[PDB]
Amino acid sequence: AIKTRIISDGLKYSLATGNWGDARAGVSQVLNRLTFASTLSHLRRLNSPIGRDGKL
Amino acid sequence: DDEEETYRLWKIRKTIMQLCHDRGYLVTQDELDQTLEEFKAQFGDKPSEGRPRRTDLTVLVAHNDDPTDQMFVFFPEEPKVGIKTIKVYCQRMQEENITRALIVVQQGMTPSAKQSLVDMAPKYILEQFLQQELLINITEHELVPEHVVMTKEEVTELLARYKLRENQLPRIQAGDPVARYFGIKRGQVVKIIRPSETAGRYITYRLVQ
Amino acid sequence: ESRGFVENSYLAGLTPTEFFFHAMGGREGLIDTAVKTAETGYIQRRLI
DNA sequence: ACTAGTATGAAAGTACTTGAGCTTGA
DNA sequence: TCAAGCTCAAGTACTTAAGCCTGGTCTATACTAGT
Repeated sequence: AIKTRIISDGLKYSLATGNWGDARAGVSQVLNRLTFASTLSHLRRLNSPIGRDGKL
Repeated sequence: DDEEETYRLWKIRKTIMQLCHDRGYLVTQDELDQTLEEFKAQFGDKPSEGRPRRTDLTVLVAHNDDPTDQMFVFFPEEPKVGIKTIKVYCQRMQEENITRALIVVQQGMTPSAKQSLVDMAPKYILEQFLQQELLINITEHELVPEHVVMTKEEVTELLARYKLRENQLPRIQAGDPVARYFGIKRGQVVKIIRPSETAGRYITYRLVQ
Repeated sequence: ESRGFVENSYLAGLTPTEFFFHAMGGREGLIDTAVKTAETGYIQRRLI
């Protein structure tokens, strides 16, 4: 009755792809490992949900 | 108000005199620029149900050559003109032998009468103008350059010199307020002299479409 | 000093409130530079 | 069972169409 | 006085939003015969 792919493959898809759903994208980004400063700055990053290319 | 009305009627009279003179008519020189006080003396200083009422100052002018054609200008009493009002003017025109005329409407025309004006255009031509169009001679404005209607011989000379057709000239609307001022019909090239800051003078041409 | 006037120079350096107000003015400049580009390029495309 | 194949908030502006109101004609 | 026609205004729907370039990661799931 309990199939395990619907609860594990969904988490794996939403973290591996970043398409946050089956909605928005870019939630889980690949970690930036050029510099330890870049690694720290990628783990402390906030994203405004406002979309891009706005003239305001 | 009554002084405001005689001022407004005098400015419409002045602009119609300048319109007839720029269109190429017999306009008497003192009539072409009279004083407001001269208008008040000649007509009576009370447009509010008095002596300078409408239909007293219907200006009849003839042409500077070929003095047969005339456009004896109309001033309706009512604000909103209609067909049963313009057919009285049609009766006054068919009493005559002359086909051009100008009516000066106060408010807007009923659009059935707008269609009616086009409904006798090969027979006899009627132009209409609102009061706000004739409180300012727009050819005196500094943005408006010198428009001159060209004769058909000059159009043939133009197209034969530049080896181009009437399809190729830059064009102008028929409902253009300067085109309405000169009363030009479709297909009638208008030379336009304007000062240019890079050559001095530039004469462009506007065929009417 | 409360409303954003910076009385220090870049040789002396800014106090933290003046640093933050200066960062606000700079963010306004970068927003102008980043938003200008697409609209100016589209005006150029329409004109050509 | 079970397995693989099968099937489905924080755009802006312009133009066109529809509805309502006003005027004219019968 | 009523009906029809024409014009104007309002509401709704459709089309576009920089130029080039370099990297990466990841790509269905549910089911039903068909053994």
